[PDB]
Amino acid sequence: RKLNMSILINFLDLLDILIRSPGSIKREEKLEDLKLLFVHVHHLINEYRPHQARETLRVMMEVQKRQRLETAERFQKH
Amino acid sequence: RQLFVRLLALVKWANDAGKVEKCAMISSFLDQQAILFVDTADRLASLA
Repeated sequence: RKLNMSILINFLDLLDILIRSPGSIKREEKLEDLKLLFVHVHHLINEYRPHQARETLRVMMEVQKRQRLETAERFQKH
Repeated sequence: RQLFVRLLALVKWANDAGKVEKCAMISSFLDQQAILFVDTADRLASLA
């Protein structure tokens, strides 16, 4: 998140520079380097990290069954 | 007489044609650099 904020700030600074000094022709080349960062962005913010935590939740899944077993304990109370 | 006056006016206008073309080329180069920078920034933003 800090890197994304820094990238947004750097994009604003580059836009201000292009508005103030438009003679830069290599800036677009940096976008190609962003492709490398895009690799990391392939796991950036949306829908891939929580699955890892789901691993731990897997154990909790059986705990959910234990919760059902808790209800089954009522049968013993019967 | 009108044709000769028109030719004289054209010669007087073309007397500074070198400086006119130089300034026009400088302005065109500056505008092209600005447009290229703006287009590169817009393309990078649209890609991201």
